[PDB]
Amino acid sequence: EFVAQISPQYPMFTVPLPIPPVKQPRLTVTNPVNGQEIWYYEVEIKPFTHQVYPDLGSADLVGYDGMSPGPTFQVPRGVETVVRFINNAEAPNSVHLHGSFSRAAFDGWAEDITEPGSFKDYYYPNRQSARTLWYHDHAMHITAENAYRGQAGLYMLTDPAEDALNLPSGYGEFDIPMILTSKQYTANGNLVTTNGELNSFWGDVIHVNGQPWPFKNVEPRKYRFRFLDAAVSRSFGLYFADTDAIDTRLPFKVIASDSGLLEHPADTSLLYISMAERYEVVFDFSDYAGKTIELRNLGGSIGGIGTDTDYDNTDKVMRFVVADDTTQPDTSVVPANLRDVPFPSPTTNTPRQFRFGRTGPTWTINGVAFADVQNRLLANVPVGTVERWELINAGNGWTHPIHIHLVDFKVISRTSGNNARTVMPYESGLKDVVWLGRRETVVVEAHYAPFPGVYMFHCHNLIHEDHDMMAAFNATVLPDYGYNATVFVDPMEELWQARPYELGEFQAQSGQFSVQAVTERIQTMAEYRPYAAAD
Ligand SMILES: *[C@@H]1O[C@H](CO)[C@@H](O[C@@H]2O[C@H](CO)[C@@H](O[C@H]3O[C@H](CO)[C@@H](O)[C@H](O)[C@@H]3O)[C@H](O)[C@H]2NC(C)=O)[C@H](O)[C@H]1NC(C)=O
Ligand SMILES: *[C@@H]1O[C@H](CO)[C@@H](O)[C@H](O)[C@H]1NC(C)=O
Ligand SMILES: [Cu+2]
Ligand SMILES: [Cu+2]
Ligand SMILES: [Cu+2]
Repeated sequence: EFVAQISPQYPMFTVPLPIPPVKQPRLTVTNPVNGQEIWYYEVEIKPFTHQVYPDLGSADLVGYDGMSPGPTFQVPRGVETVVRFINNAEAPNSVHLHGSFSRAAFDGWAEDITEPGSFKDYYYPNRQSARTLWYHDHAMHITAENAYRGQAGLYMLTDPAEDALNLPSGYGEFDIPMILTSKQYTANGNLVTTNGELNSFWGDVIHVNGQPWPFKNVEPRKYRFRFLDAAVSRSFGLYFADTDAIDTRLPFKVIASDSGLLEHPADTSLLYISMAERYEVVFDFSDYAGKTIELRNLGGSIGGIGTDTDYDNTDKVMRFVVADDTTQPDTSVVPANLRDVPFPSPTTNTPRQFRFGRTGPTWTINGVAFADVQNRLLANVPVGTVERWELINAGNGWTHPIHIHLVDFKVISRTSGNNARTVMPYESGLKDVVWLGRRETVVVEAHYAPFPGVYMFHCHNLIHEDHDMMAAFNATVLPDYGYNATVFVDPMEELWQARPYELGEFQAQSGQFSVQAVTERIQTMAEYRPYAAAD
């Protein structure tokens, strides 16, 4: 059962999968504290036109560096980065680096906005385990439309220790980004706006890396696929099938979740993935030489876990056309032992309860909306504490992928009121988003560490998030804690606020954008030592 497609008919599987280019830093600045190099980047948020339908008009987008997806960052563990996000668009922005324990003022607090004609310098630690992060807009009440129109990109945190694992490698070669979105188009090929949608924006056109229903030519060997659900509201149940046997699911392995590698690969033939979740998959095409393998999406609202509307072609994601032979021998492997996962110390303390539902017309957490400044701070947790949170969806009529900032967490338990599922094998490691499917209650366990500050948690269905399913917690310290905590706990701290710029000095790379000015600014930021407590 599915609904007729609304968007114009598209030429299925005729356009190759695009690969976002790697973003290169402009320069490096010596950290005056420790003498190590900090990589500095400039990203310009700007409108651009993109022809999605070959035979129609074009779509109006707004993206990081004028592309969508934004360019891919590739940063080694231990190297701090500063990214200057320059707003040259027409709406405010707030960048969230999802997956990073950034300080509160560098984390994308929804009120911490940059207006057009201003920029903000974000200072990132890059100390956590190798993982696929992503960076995307988070501006209050306009997050769905900003993300939908193109403000999302990948940020890979790498670790040379994992290179010894000899997994399939090479960005855009055998290590392939798979950014999933679900959108809708007008009869003339422009995007249909999410504005006015207060329930969920499902979309009827499935994209990978910004392209509707692409294909990729692949060799008959192993590939690493980095899946991200960057959709506004659509959740997926991904499986692979030979086009000659479209209903036989082909096995694959999940090797990583939001926060990094699993302890062991999880043998999988169906991957549930909801908004903002990342899973890394290895698929072996070697038994399918000369065949076409279709990446598909489970119907019936993700097999009854979700409520998503299904359309004529939302069961299709993309096609892999497998060559008869490899160019070079495949010498990659998937080891049985991937890593020691750094789970938090377990706690017996009663889980803190959070309920995700509606209060009248508004999506809420414990009956509160983010707009409610006096009531949105729902938890105080001393830094260093391990807490379990019980995340409750009592409803059959919505589902909610919940994101908690700052932390990595372990999924402890899931109970479905429909008896649909419990904890999945690929939820065995550490995560930062967890899907509350229909009538699901999930307990997660997290170390609220190592940095004090006020942070968000929310549903990552961006329609729900905007109206208004988002709250905050404060990871607290005592007054004698030190570490310059006083200037790093408040996300709106004036020191770190956006600053105005003139387009001339930006394009000329002078004034505030001269090497000297950038150097002085970054060296000043570095002296405050924001990430020292992790060292
Ligand atoms: C989130 O938790 C923060 C603690 O981790 C808390 O910051 C603390 O706020 C108190 C009260 O504003 C400050 O206490 C002192 O502040 C000035 C400075 O001397 C004094 O004049 C006051 O009389 C008071 O004694 C703490 O200094 C401050 N701690 C830090 C590390 O900044 C935040 O207020 C909490 N945020 C929210 C939104 O609740
Ligand atoms: C706090 O920041 C100031 C100003 O940048 C710096 O001089 C000082 O060393 C920092 N102290 C700590 C404990 O990080
Ligand atoms: Cu996110
Ligand atoms: Cu939700
Ligand atoms: Cu968030």
